Amino acid sequence: DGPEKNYEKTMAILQIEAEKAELRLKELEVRRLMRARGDGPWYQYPTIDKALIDHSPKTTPDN
Amino acid sequence: GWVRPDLGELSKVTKVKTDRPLPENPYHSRARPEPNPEAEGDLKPAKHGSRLFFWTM
Repeated sequence: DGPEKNYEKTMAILQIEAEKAELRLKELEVRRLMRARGDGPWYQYPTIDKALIDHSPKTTPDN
Repeated sequence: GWVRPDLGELSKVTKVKTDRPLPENPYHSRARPEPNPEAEGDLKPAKHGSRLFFWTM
């Protein structure tokens, strides 16, 4: 085929490879922030579910 | 005039018409922490796939 096709195909290849490199670096950064701060969907470690608390009147009033 | 309560009457849960206001924060609770933001939006396929090393899907 003509040189144009290899040229354009190289361009498309390079575009998606560069976007993948950028996405990989951004993923690493998002991972670091999420693991350090715990305000993202990731690294959500379990805490006790508050629906397990019984709020019924106890035998003594101060509880 | 004092009639003696029957079996079970003294164990009833009754109601009292009090004038005292209902306590607002009997537990003296702190403000609860703000929750992590929820997930919104529709799922789109992974951009260029897994992007694991040399894999293209």
